[PDB]
Parts: sequence; C-alpha cells; structure tokens
Amino acid sequence: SDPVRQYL
Amino acid sequence: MEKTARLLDALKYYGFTFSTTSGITIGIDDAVIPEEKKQYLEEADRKLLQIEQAYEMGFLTDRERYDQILQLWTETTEKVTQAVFKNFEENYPFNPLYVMAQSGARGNPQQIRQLCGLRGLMQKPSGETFEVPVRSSFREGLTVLEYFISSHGARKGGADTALRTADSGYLTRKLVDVTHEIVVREADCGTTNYISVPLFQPDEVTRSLRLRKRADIEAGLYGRVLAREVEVLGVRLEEGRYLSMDDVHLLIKAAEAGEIQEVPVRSPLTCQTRYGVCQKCYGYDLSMARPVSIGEAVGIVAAQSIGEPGTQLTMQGLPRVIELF
Amino acid sequence: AEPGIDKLFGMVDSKYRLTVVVAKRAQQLLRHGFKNTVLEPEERPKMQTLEGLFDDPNAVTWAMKELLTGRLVFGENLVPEDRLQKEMERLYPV
Amino acid sequence: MEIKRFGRIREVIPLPPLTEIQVESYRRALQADVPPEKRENVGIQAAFRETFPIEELVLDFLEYRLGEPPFPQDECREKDLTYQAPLYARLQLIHKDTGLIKEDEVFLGHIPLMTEDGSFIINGADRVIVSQIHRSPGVYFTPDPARPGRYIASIIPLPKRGPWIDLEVEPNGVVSMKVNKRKFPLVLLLRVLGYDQETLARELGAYGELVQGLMDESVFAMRPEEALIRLFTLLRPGDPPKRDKAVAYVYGLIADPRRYDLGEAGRYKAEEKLGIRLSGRTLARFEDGEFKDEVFLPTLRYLFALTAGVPGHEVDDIDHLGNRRIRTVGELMTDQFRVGLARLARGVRERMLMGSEDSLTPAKLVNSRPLEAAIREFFSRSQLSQFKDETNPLSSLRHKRRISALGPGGLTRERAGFDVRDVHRTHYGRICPVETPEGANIGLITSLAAYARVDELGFIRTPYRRVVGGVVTDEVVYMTATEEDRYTIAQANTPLEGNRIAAERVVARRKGEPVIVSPEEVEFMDVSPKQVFSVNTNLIPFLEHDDANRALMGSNMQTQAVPLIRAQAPVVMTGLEERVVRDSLAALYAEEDGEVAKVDGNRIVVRYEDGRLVEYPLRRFYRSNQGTALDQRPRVVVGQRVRKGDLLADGPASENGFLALGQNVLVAIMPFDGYNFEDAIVISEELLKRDFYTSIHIERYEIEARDTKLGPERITRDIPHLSEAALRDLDEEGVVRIGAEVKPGDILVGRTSFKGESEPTPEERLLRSIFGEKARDVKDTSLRVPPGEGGIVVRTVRLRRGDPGVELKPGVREVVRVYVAQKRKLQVGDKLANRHGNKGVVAKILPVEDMPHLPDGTPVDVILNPLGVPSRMNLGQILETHLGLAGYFLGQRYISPIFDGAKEPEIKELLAQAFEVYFGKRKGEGFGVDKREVEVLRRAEKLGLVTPGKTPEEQLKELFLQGKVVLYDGRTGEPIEGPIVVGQMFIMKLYHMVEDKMHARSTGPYSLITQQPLGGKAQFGGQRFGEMEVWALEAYGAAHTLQEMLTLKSDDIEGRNAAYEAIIKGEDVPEPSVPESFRVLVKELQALALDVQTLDEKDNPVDIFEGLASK
Amino acid sequence: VKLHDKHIEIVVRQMMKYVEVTDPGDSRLLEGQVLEKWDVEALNERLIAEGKTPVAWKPLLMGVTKSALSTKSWLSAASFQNTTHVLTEAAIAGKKDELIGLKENVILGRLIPAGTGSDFVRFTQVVDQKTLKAIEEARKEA
Amino acid sequence: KEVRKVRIALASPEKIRSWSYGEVEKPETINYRTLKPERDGLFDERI
Amino acid sequence: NGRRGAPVTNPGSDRPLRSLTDILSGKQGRFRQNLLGKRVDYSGRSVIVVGPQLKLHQCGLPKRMALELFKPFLLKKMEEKGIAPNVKAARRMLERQRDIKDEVWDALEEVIHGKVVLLNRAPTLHRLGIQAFQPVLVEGQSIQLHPLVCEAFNADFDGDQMAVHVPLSSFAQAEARIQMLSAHNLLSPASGEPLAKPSRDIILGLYYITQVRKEKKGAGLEFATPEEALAAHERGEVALNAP
DNA sequence: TGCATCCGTGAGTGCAG
DNA sequence: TATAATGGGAGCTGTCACGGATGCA
Ligand SMILES: Nc1ccn([C@@H]2O[C@H](COP(=O)(O)OP(=O)(O)OP(=O)(O)O)C[C@H]2O)c(=O)n1
Ligand SMILES: [Mg+2]
Ligand SMILES: [Mg+2]
Ligand SMILES: [Zn+2]
Repeated sequence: SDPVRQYL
Repeated sequence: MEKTARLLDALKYYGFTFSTTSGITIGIDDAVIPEEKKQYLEEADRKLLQIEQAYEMGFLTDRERYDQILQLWTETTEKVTQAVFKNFEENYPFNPLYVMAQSGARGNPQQIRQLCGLRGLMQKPSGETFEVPVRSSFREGLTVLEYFISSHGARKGGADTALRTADSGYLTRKLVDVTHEIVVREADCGTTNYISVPLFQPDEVTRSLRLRKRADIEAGLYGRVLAREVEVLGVRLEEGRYLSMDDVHLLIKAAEAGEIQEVPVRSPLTCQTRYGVCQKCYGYDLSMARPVSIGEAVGIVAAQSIGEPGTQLTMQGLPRVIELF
Repeated sequence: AEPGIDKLFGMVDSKYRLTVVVAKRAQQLLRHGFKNTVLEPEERPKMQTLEGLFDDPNAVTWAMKELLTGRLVFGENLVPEDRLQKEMERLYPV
Repeated sequence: MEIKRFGRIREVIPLPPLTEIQVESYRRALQADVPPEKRENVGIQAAFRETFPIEELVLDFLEYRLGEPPFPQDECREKDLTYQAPLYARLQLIHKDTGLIKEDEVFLGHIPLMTEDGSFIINGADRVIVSQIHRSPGVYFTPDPARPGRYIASIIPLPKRGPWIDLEVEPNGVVSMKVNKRKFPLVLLLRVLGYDQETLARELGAYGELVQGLMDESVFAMRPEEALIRLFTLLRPGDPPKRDKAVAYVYGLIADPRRYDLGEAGRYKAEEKLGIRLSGRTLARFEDGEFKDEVFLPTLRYLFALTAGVPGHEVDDIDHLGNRRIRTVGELMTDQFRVGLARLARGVRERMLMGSEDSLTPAKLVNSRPLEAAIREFFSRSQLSQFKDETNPLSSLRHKRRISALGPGGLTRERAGFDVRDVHRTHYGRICPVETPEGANIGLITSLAAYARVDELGFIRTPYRRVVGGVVTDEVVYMTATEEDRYTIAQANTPLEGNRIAAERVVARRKGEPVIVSPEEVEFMDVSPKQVFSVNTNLIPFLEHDDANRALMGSNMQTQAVPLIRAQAPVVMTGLEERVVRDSLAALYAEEDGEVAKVDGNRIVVRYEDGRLVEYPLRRFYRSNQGTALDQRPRVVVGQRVRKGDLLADGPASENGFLALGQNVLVAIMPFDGYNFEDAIVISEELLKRDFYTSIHIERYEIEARDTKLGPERITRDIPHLSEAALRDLDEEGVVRIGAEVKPGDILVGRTSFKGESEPTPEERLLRSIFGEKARDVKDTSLRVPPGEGGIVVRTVRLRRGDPGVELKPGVREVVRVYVAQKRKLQVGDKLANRHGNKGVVAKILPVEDMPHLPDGTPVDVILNPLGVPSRMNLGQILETHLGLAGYFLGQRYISPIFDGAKEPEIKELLAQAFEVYFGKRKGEGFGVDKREVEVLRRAEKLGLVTPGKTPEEQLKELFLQGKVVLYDGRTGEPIEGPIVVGQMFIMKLYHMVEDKMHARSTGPYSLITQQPLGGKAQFGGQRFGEMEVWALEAYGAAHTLQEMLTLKSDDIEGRNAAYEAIIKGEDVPEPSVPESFRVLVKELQALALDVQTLDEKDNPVDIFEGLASK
Repeated sequence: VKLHDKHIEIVVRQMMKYVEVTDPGDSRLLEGQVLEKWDVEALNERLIAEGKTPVAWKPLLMGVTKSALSTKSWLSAASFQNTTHVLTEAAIAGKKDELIGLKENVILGRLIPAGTGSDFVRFTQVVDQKTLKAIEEARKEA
Repeated sequence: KEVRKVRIALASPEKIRSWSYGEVEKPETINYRTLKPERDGLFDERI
Repeated sequence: NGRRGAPVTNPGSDRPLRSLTDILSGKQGRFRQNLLGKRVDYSGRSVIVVGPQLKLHQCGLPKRMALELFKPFLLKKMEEKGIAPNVKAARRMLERQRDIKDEVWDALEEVIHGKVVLLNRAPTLHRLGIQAFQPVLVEGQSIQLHPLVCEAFNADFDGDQMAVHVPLSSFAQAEARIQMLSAHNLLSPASGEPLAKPSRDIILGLYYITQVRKEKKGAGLEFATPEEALAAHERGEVALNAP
C-alpha cells in the first residue's frame, strides 16, 4: 500500500 | 397578446393610483384580538386539567396524555383563527389585514392569526411539539420564554431551506441532462397509440369511483389532442382536436352526468418520433394556449417546469419526488 | 408587445419560422441600404431624433412591418442561393 | 431632550466587558506582564514546557520574555507591517556525558500583539480571531444506530493531540476497540497494562452477561510485555516488533503526554463523569518499568453497566453546551505555537546528532524560522483569521464576539448536519438564538449571549440570581449548562415586592423545559431578558412583537450600517446604545476628574486634578477596512468641568455617546403609486437637502515602481502623447495634488515603463516617419481611476527606497499610495433598513411638494408600503412609529427595554399628551377643523375607527391614539381617503450602494488558458452566462442568441475580434467559428492519450486547428 | 403547484428509454445486454426483414441519473457526471458522437437543433415579389 | 468541410508520437536570467 | 493525481496538485465551467428598482451602463454624425469622463432605437429568469424593472440585482423581440396559467374600489313604499347601504 | 445463491472574493 | 573523495445516500 514501507 | 399587454399596463396603472389614495395602512390597532379568544383560552385550561386528571389519577399514560394535550390545542387554534376572520368580515370588513389577505395582496390566515390571536404550538429541536403553546399574540407580545421556544422552529427551517435548495438544484440538473435532447422534431408521428386519462379516482373511503379534483383533471387534459372521437352532451369532440380550457370544463360536466369516465389523449408517453416528440402527442405551447410550434425544446421546458417549484416543497416533501424520479 | 404580433404568428406554421424569415429579411436590408424595401415612404418606420424625424435604423422593426404588408414570400426551396445573392446586388447595389 | 424609561426589572449586574473573550484570553496566553518567576503553565508557557527538554546532549528551557513593539499600532497600520513583539527565550545546553553548560537567550522572532479593542494588525490590516466551537475533550457514550440495545463509547482528546477511540461491543459478546480505523479485541490491550483475569471480575463481577464474555485466554496465556508485541503486530502490518519499538509506538499514542493531550477540560469532564480522579491529561502511564492504566478500565466500567440497565449511566447529548466548548483566540494561537516549537525541535536534535558534539551552543542549535512561519501562517491564512469588520463600531464589536463551528479542527461544510445547527435547549443565555446568518452557514456561525462568559475550561456560562426561601438574593453565579440542569430557574420578570416573589405561580424551567411552579420550589432567577440574546439583537426595541425570522435580519443589518455624517441615535432605544459605544472603544472619554484646557478639530487636552496635562489626539478621517470613514469629533469646550468617565469626543455612528447607526425620519405608511412595490422605498428630496443619509467613503489606490530587465519604472510627470490638460492636477513628480477632483479616466500617478521586443514594427516606425516624431522608448503605464469611481484627493504616501526608514519587497524602487474621498448623498438604488427586518432600495425621490404631508404643512420623510408588514410579522416596527409620533411632538426620546419595555396603554397615554400639542396649538391660532378632515372622518367612521356622534377634536383624538393622522396628497391637496399611520422611525443606510455595484463591459481582459473574459468589477469582468442561463436561452429556442454567448461574446477569438470590427464599421456581425475553449478541451484529452476527432458527414477528419498542428 | 402532466411524462418517457435482452434470436446481441428500446425495435425490423429470429427483449426502468449517463452521446454524458468512467468507456469503443441533442452542440458551440436552429425552419427564404418576379423571368428562356 | 460528428478513441503510442514535435528531454522551464525558455525543456520553442 | 494512494502535494502545503482529470471534471472542471457556460462580453450588472411608469415591454437602463454595453455602436454613430472624426478618436473621448459631451447621449439614444436587451435575475429557474426589454435610458445607477415581471424573476427590491446582455446580430435581436420579449410571454409554460398578472399593490388597489359597503344601521327594516324609505334615511334612522 | 460490506461518486445559481 | 556510520514518520477524525463489485455462511 505505502510505497516506502514497501522498499523498506 | 398585444391587447392583454395593454390590458395589463391598464390594470397596472389604475390599481396603483387607487392603492395610494385608498388610505390603506397598518397601525397596531388593526390587529384585532377577537374577544372570542379568552372564552376559548379558558375553555382549554379546564379541559387541559380535564386530562391532567385522567392521568393525575393514573387513569392513562403520558404517551396518552401528550397525544391528547396537543389535539386540544390545534383545534383550539382553528377556533380562534376563525373568530379572527368572522370578527373581521362581520364588523371591520375594510381592516387592512383583512383586505390584504382576502384579496391575495399579502398575508394568509395563519400568519394573520399570529398577529391577532395566538402564535400556537411550537416545535422542539427533535421534531416533537411542545405541549405548552405560546398563547401570546404578536400584537400582545411574547414572554422571553415564549420567544426562545419559538426559536428552534425558525432555525430548523432556516437549515431546511439551505440544505433542501441543494437538492432541488441538483434534481433540476439531472432532469435537464435526461431530457435536453427532446425537441419537437415533426408534425405527426402517425402513432395509433394513446393514453386514457381517468376522470374518476377509485376510492377506499367508499372504494367507489369519485370524480377527481378539477385542477388535477385540468392538468391531465388541458391542451391535449384527442386520439379518438368523443360524443358527450350532444357535442362532438373530434379526433385531432386540441382540448381548449372549455373543452375541458365540458368533459368534467359530461363526466358528472355519467357519459364519460376517461378521455383518450395523445401523450408523449407514446410518441414514436425518434429523439423528440411530434406536435399532436405534445399539445399546446401552454405559454401560448395554442398548438406547439415544431422546434420547441420541450424537454428543457419540462425540466425547468418541474425543478423550479422545489424550494418551496416542505415535508414526504421534495424527497419523495426524488425517490420517484 | 410587438405591433401586430398575433397576426405574425398566424402566417407561419411555427413561431420560430417567423423569427428566421424576419432576421433574414432584416439583414437583406442592412447590407443593401433598404433599396429593396417593399414599403412606401409613408409606411417607412421613422425614429425621432432631436433635430427631426428620420428613417428607423432598426432593420428588424422594418422587416416586421414589411412582413405584414404581404409584399414578401416565405418558404423553403424557392431559389438557388447564389442567384438571389446577386440578382439583388444587381437590382440594388452595395 | 428628555429621555423616558420604561420597565420594572432591576438588573442586578451590568453587561460584562464585551471584548473580554478576546482580550482576557490572549493576555492569559502571553503573560507578558507576569514576572517569569510568577508565570503559570498555561498557553505560551505551557507549550515551552511541553516541547522541552530536547533529548539525545540535552537542551533545556529556562524562561521566555517579550519586548515592546518595534513600531506603534498606527505606524504598522500605515507601513503594511505587523503589530508584534520580539520573542527571546533563554536556554541552557548541557552535555549528556561531560557536564557541558552553555546558556544563551536566542531570538525566536516576533509574536503579533492584540490592541486594546481586542483585534490584530497583520501586514497593516486589522483582523479578528473568531472563537471556534467544537466538541470537548472527554469520554462519551452514544447508542449504536444499528443495534437498538448496544452503545458505542468514544474517547476524544483535544484536536490533533491524540486519536479517537471507540469501544463498540460487537455481536460476538467480547468487546472491541477502534484506532486509526483498526478494530481488535479489547482484552489484548488490558493485558498490556498488567491486568489479571480475576481483577476483572474482581472489578466488574456483576454482568455475567459480558463481564464473563470479555474474557478470552487465547490472550491471557501471556505476560504483559507479551501481548504488548501481540498488538504492535495488529497496528503495523510490516514493522518488526522489537520490544524497544513496540513500547515506543503505543506509548507515543496512549501515554506520551507529548502527542496525546486530553484537554485540561477533558480531564475534569471524564473525571466527574467516570467518578475517578486523574493524575494527568493522559490515558495511560509509564511508571516503574511498565504501563499503569488510568482511563480504559473506568470507561470500560460505565459502558458495560449501561448495556444492562444500571442507574446513573446515561447516554450523552453531544450538542449540549456542557459537552461543547469554545477555543478562544489565546488557545487557538497557542496550538499553532505548539506546532512551531515542535518543528524547531525536529531540527535541533538533527543538528545535535550531526556537526560537532562538543563545540555547540543554544545560539546555533536553534533555527527560529519554523516557529516564525507557523505563527505567520495562523494569522495570515487561517480560516479563523478574518479581515476585521469595522464598517461601524458595532460590526467590529460583533465580530470579536462571533463563534464559528467551522475551521481547522472543526467541521467542513459537508460535515455539518442539522444537530450542529439547531438551537440547543442549553443555548439559553449563552449563544444568541437570533443572530446567525441566513444561508449555508446558518447555525454554525453564531454570537455570544450578552451576559455570557467563557470560563477557564472553555465552556460558556450565564448568570442567575439565587432565590432562597422565596426572597431573591443579589448574589449572582455563573453556571455551565450542566449545573444549570440541576435547578428550577424562574423567569426574569416574575413579579416581586422588594425582593420577594409576589406571584403564586412562577414561570420557570427545569432542564430547559417550561414549568409552572410555586415560589417555594424556585432556586434561581434569570438576571435579565437581555441575557438570552446577542448584543445586536438587544438593540432591537419591541423585539417581542417581531417574528424571529426578521429579528434576525434586523440583527445582522445593523452591522452593515454606514457611518453617517449627521448620524443620530434612535428616538426609541433599548438601553444598551451607550455601553456599545463604550466597549466599541471608538468614542473617547475622561480618565479622571479635571478640566478642559484646549479643544480643537485635531486634539483635546485636559488638565487633571492630578496636575497632569494629558493630551488625547483625535483620529480624524481614518479609512476603515470597508472604506467607511472612521472619524472622531469633539464634544466638550474649553473650560468644561468634567467628572470622571464623561465623554470628550464622539466616535463614528455615535451622537453624544449613543450608538447612531442611522437617522430618525418622519415615516408615512401607505402605498405610493408603485414606487412602494415589493419592498421598494420612496423618499423625500428634503432628505438629501438637509444632508440626511450621507456618508464619507475612501478608496486606497496603490502603485509600485519596479526594476525591470528592460529598464526601471519611473514615477514621473513626463508621460508621452499626453496633453497639459491631462496633467494639470499633477505635481512635478507625477502625484495628483492633495485636494483635487479626480473622475474616471484621470491620471492619479504618472508612470513610465520601457517598451519590449515590439519596439516599433514597420507599420508603426513608418507612420511616425511621416509625423517627424521618432519612436519614443517609454510608455504611459500611469495609474488612472477605474470606471464609476472618483473623489477628492485627500492624501498621498510616497515610499521610495534610498530614503530613510524604508525598504520594500525585492526589485521595487518606489511605491505610491493616494487616498481618495467621496461624500455620498443617498441616491436611487441605495439600500435602507430598520431594526425590524424591514429592508428596501430607495426607488424614487419626490420633491417636497409631492410628499404626503399633514395639515399643519409638514411633509413626511419616508413612505414605507404596508404590504411589507403582514407577511413578515415584524409588528415592532409599528409600535416604534406610534411612540415615535408622540416623541416627535413632545420632543422626547424613549428607552423601551426588550421584553420589559413600553406597553400599549403606557404609550397611548403618551400619544394623547402629544395630541394636545399637535392640534390644540391650532384651535387657538385662529383655525378650527378643516373641511377635508371631515370627509376623512366620515370615512374613518364607516371603517369603525372613531365613535359616531363626537366632535371633530374628539374623533381626531381617537385616530391619533391609534397612531393615525389625516394626510393630504401634496399632488392634489385632497386628503388620503383614509387616516394613515405617520410616525418617527429609526432607519439606517446599508453598505450596499449602487455606486459600488453598477458595472458593465463591452469587451475587456481575458483569461490565460480559456480566452474567456475575466470576472468581477475590479477586473472589468464579464458576466457569467452559466448552465442555468444557457438552459433559459435553450428553452426559448434562441439558437443564434445562445451561439453568440458561446462564441462571439466569450472566446471565439476570430469572430469576436471579427465582430468588434463589424460594429465599429457598421456591418452585421460575422457568423462564428469554433470557441477557442473547445480546442483546449481536445488538447487536454490528447494529453490524456485520448484522440478526439472532428469528423464531417462522410467520416473524414476536420482540422479545427487549420493546419497549425499538422506537420 | 399546478403543473401539467405532459412535463413529468416527457421525463418518465426517458426513464423508460432502455431495454434488456433475453434471447438474441439471430443477432450479435447477448442475453443481459442493455440497449435503447429504439435500437432493438429498429433491427428487429431488419430481422423480420431477412426473416430470421427476432431479439427477445424486456422493458427496463432506469432512474434519471443512470438514464442520462447511458445516453448515446458521450459528449452529453461526459459533461454530466462520472466523467472518467464515461470517457474511458467511450474511447475504448471509439464512440463517435452524432451531435443529435443540445449539450453536444453547446460544447462545440454550434447552432443548437431547436427553435431558430431547427432544421424544420432554418432553411426558409424570404424574397420581395419585385425581386422574385425579377429573377424568374430571365431564367424562363436559355 | 463541415463538422458533423466527434470521434473519441485510444492513442496508439505511435500516434502520440505522430502528434509530437519534440521529446521533452530536460525538466527545465525557463532560464533563471534570460527568462526565456531553456532548450529541450517544457517551453522550448524549437518544439 | 489523488486517484491512487497519496496525492502529490507541493512542498509547504497540503494542496493536491491539479491533475489533468481534476482539470477536466467536477463543478469547476472544463466542461461545466467553460463549455456548458462561459462568462460573456457586452453584459453588465446593477441593482434593480421598480419603475411603475414602465410599459410592459420596457426597463430602466442607466445611461452609463448603456454607453459601455453599446460602446462599439456608439463609436460608429459618433462618426456617422460627426461628434468625432473617426472611431479611434471617438473612443478616446469616452475614456475620461470629463470629455463626454452632451451630444454623445443623443447619439446613443439614436443607437439603441428599437433593439432590446436581456435581463437575468439571480436563479434562472425557468426560461424567465431571462426576458427581453426595450431599454429607455435614465440617469442614476439602478436598473428599472417592470412590476408585472417581478413574479417570474422572483424579484423584489430588498436589494436584488440583475444582469444585462446586449444581443448583437440581427438574428439575436430578432430572437429577443419575437420570442423572449416580456409582453409575448404572458402565460406560464408549466401550467399554462397567466404569469404576468396583478399582484401586491395592483390587486389591493382594485379590490378597494370594487368592494361594496354593507352597513348595519337600518338592519333590514320593512318599508312598503320608496317614498318613505328615503324619508327614513333622511331621518337618519337607516344607513345608506343597509339591506 | 442470497446478502453483508467496501470503495467511489455525487451533493443549486449568480455576485462580492 | 577514505574513522564510522546500514528499515520512515505522521496519521485526523461530528455527512450521506446510491450504485456497483467483492467476500462469505
Ligand atoms: N441562497 C439563495 C438565497 C436567495 N435566493 C433568491 O432570493 C430569494 C429569496 O428572497 P425571500 O424573501 O426569502 O423570498 P420571497 O418570496 O421574496 O419572500 P416574501 O414572500 O415574503 O416576499 C429566493 C431566491 O430567488 C436564492 O436564489 N438563493
Ligand atoms: Mg429579494
Ligand atoms: Mg420578498
Ligand atoms: Zn407523436
């Protein structure tokens, strides 16, 4: 959903 | 039109000069508190504790009491509103409130009642009515408490007109988007199909047929085009005829006689013109009390004709219209 | 109201066909200097300037009075468009 | 003249200071006058103690201070600055490891100060911070709208200081918990706090219903710190649940009193609600290693016992005024302050853990600007920072007392239902029920009751006298709506002997319901009728004869009353007209006893008994936000011996110290030949003659001279191609001369600007080659006057740079402002109104010879048509005239208190005493009755106004007592066939004058992308022909007229340019091409990868770009 | 509120403008597919013409909102409401708007097909008899 | 010729390129000194 | 933008950027705010004010509104007489208010002869928020509305304002005079009833003069002979209108 | 298969601003 | 251009009603 927690 | 226009400036001119020399005014002394009032006010309290006792003696409930406390006070309001107008027409028939309301120049019985009699039962914020009515008149003057109680109602109507408007407006825009392409594109689509306007409404009171209200029949019939011959009270109304306002009043009379129950009429529910309607299935250009000119954007007219009233529709109210459209 | 409107609506089959005939004729006159008018100098619409009476400039006032005279023909497919737009620039030049 | 008062109510306390909500609140947030030692942790201070100290190296907070302002209020007003104070804050940095101590006092920027009348100057423009109403911090219970017998519980903190949490008990028996819209079983949480299965029944132990249902040991099979990680899973799908980060999350959501603050109010509310004291404004604690709950179990207690039947577990009326509360200005600005401090700390720790951990100071570890911009922001673009309403001194005072339910932290328009807008039973004596706006904002913006005040917790409360036994004390006490509901409170006007309750029935409310009750049962009494209504509403005489819906317009239109040069206070008043001028801080008074030394159009100096020579100077002809001359005039003469508190100068709309929003005029109430139609008003030319309804107005006209890439802009008197006529009123520099007459077209300031890459084209170079004048390189960019404006140059400000004092936005050399005055007589189109909701537009001005007049030759001033009254039901205006008749012949004014004023006998008595003056004067001056007065009386008798068989004087007497008099049409001398109502009425000029509103355009500016004409008078607009108008033209079948509005008149640039050549040339207008705005539509769909194609009938494209986009 | 039935009818008639298929007979249509009642009655002629089976259909009652969004003209429908849903679906089908109704021509800015703009009246000519007779005489002989 | 319909349909990438006059290579607007458009950017006039 | 996930805001505010679909759609979208209706040239606004002297087909247009709204036409006529040498100098006369000479107004009066303007009032609920009028010039700012048309517009004079629109082509002029002129639009298109019709003062004036007194003095006596009835009334015992 | 349940889309006009 | 440094940070709250597409006993 949240494209930063994804990459994190 | 030309003459009615001149006729109209004419009524404009004289009606205006007369209005001023006539001597019409408003002084506090024109709000005639009829004296029948305190009879009815006294007559109420006794019957009020006439019910505060069939409960004081635990004879029946609060849901029972309230139910009947407020039927008392509403038919009381009726009484004094009457005595206001009886007292006017019998004694001071040239009083300015009476004149103004009676002609249709302003005012109506329920406002005028609140100048002269009592204000009445007021609303509580919820939607329930106060069992205490404000008995003060506007001539007499309200108690601060009466003034406050009376405040909820007005605000709850202020909010009403403000939200509601949004819906009337929105509703109108839908109506235009769904009818706009509808124009009067040809003279006759040759359809052999029609609709039968009833002059009778099948009751459940007698659950027999009773005649329908005149204005309602005028609105199903005025300016239509008969799709079949009709012969009533020796008159012959022919296929193709645009029912004039008199053709209408006639058929109501033929129906009061028993010669007719429903009139076959060329409706646009049955026009077969593509993308529009034809002349016959439409009828008059009501704006001109004559058959409609090919080219009239009827669909847009329709929409403006249905939307413009709702502002202005107080509940169901306008909701029910929307739930239907 | 417009002088003699109820009879205008009587000539046409639909009120909007009057409007188009009027507005068309109205402009035949504006470009041509009225010379094609089918009025006589007493029927001429006249306005009143501060100096004195003068021919009405409003080509529509004209067109409508003209229509009442009967001295005009209305209908569809009566001429080639370009045979008119010069036979008239011939009979009454710009 | 003499002033008769009516009314039997002895009002114990006065109206309180009517700006207190604005002044008390701010000063209580600054404390700029409290010795720092003695300050108190609320407001500006409290924010400091919240954000500090900054944590790993540790930076701590000592104290703050405030300096006086760089410039005084007026100075900032003129120079478009802000009236602010410097904010210094003394800080000590200490090193987490060594003992480092540095200590500086670092400048944080300027805080904007509040003037005496309780407003603000922000970029040199007075503004007001409207209090905000919102639900109040606390815990509430409310029935579930789905399942009739189950109830949600809600936990609400101050806005943006915590999350909302709901406790709906699901249809599976065990209780739920919502946070950031995530549901999960409650027990998991109670575990984390250290809870044991038994200490639950040990505390609930009643409701085997669900006390026993809430328990589910799939969860109990864990220690506290176990479920603690159990839950972090439930709110962070993806974050690794390390026990240093899961404690960090919940703590930072439920116990960290640094982003979770229940109100200070919220503590007390849920405190007394749940019957438990509270350590801090915080749900949970972190004490001795783990979590120690404070609120969740108490809340849990209530909810359950409600869902069975328990006593004292009521739902809550969330619209009650014990559960709604007010964010006054001080609070609202501190919130923004707690947000600058918050950002500033994000940036210190950033430079704490990078840059040098030992050679650092408070000075360079703080960048103030994040604070600066948060303040600047709240004051320059908030929805609660409003351009001040200083139309007249009341409009400014009413503003400061306004209440918005809207705004950041409140409701969006769409959020607003009914219940927020309804009048609440508890508004009684707190929020006026009349003064609200008609339209969308109805019931969101409201006004502060006149006697009401907001307490330290932010609740409105209202005073009531205590009645004990049956006798009424003078001890007044202010109650929140909650304690109010405890008592039986009798009405303001219950009749007394001395201080005992005479009546045997008393008219009282319990919990706002109206009850009839004996004086033994009565505990308190209203203070005054004035305590239920707005300030404006309280200015309305005979309010109790006016329907509510037009008392409301009467209230609001006041604030729109234009200050009149001959303004006068109403001949009928309510007894507040004086205070209002007082607190309006616009009139000018005497500080102590003394004597008047000098007096002058410009200043007033007074020698005091204290030997001081105080010199008050006079704000003479100041322009207000709305253009309405704010002018102070002196009301004492040299030597006048003045006690303390007496008047020295009249403000605007003040006449010897009474609020003068309009003028008293002789009013006749009758149709008048059409010019009365549908609320239009007819007036006597005599009103312009004696300069009634005339008002001074000023418009500022600014211009800037700026540095360009093509040259500088010059403010000159040297403007090419312009005739000495066109310059005769300009000084050598290019400024109009103070004291001139400027009208449309006139240059006020010459300005020159350099010509671009259109330096003359061939067509133009050649044309000048003929005229022996070669291309000039500068341009006339002067500032002219716009259409429909003009006046008398009153003043000019010239700010250059290179001069002292001054420095302007980058790239501007000099700016010039020129203020222009206009005297405005009343005129056909201006709008008039009276305090009863009667409003109309002056439709005709007759010469005095046509005005109706009375037999003794006097002509009426105003003719108001009676058709206005009946349907509007605002009878009070009728009384206002009758008693105004009397006062016009006895030379009297009256004070009729609202709801406690002059009744009908009391005024009919006055109306007789006036009759003798009006007529007896006559029968002695050699004139008897008149022949037309008998013809009228003949008629009046048929009507039934007069008693048949009675002397003319007897009968005229009878009509006079009715407010009615004989009236002669001045066009004929013949009487009005009837007797009319003539009297004296207070009637104001409203801000809505035709001069501000007549506008028209042939052609003008256009819009960048759409090429359609701009909007608004100031842009030289065009008129929006919207969807509904298009429909109109559509319904008529006006095809060509519609097409015109859609092409030639808006954005068919070809045929538009093509037409305005055809008109000027006398040729019919060209048939139109495609609107340039449809093209914009095509290209905007292309830019979405959508291929829109115009096609001829044989289906092959049509280039509506005439090849300009083909290749 | 006196208000002539004919107005409501016109609207209602649009509410009933569409129909649902129930057996495609011998056509490319599909059970459940919705379309204008005109367009199925239209080709059910083309099918009684080539003698094949006719489409079984069924009356559909839509409300006003849906009935406008379902109109043929994607320019009317897009400018109404639900612009992207309207616009995507029309682009996919390469919908070509015939410009039959009013909004369609309002956005293009052409003469609307009503009133003075109605094909029934817009083509009318007006000539004075002293120019109609003028031009009919030369054109009698070649 | 005379517009009589309005077609709307999908843009093939080739077609999008069929429209284009320029690939906007740089995210530059206009030169911070010349105030003229930087080339290969959103206002480049060669495109 | 905004459609999926977070919306792209610029730094230092929370304001979604305006995506191409945002441009296209909504009440402020391109369709509803620029295609189905634009702003327009040759149009003005002002306060309305009742003119009872007006004839049904007329209105009161401030001459200053008139000058601008017809500025092209005035410029030409100003030449076709000679109040200026050419059109461009004619325009510079009317640009500063001092330079306007009296025969400009006689020149305008010439201009608007016969042609009508359009009046619009606030909510155009139906076809008759717009009607057409021959304008007669007037000093002063306010527009003059005819009392008969106030109902259709729902106009009173608590401060209402109205919009003015000059048709331009001979076709638009012919449309307004024939189809949209007030006097031709007397019946409602919704009910077919009349819509221009007496209202507040006008009926009050006629009711008064057409009511009849009913007096109570005589109270219905029985007299056999007129001869004596009069006498009784001359006695003062029986009021003139008693039945 | 029938029915919760979520996601997305609407929510009057013009003028002042 | 070179100590060593290795998974973010702020949610936002009091509308509503309908229509369609999806999940679930
Ligand atoms: N949000 C609003 C507010 C007002 N108006 C216009 O202004 C009119 C409101 O005036 P009212 O006084 O409320 O209505 P009247 O019909 O004039 O009342 P009355 O019978 O007492 O004259 C309605 C409407 O034409 C509007 O369209 N939209
Ligand atoms: Mg109005
Ligand atoms: Mg009204
Ligand atoms: Zn048909």
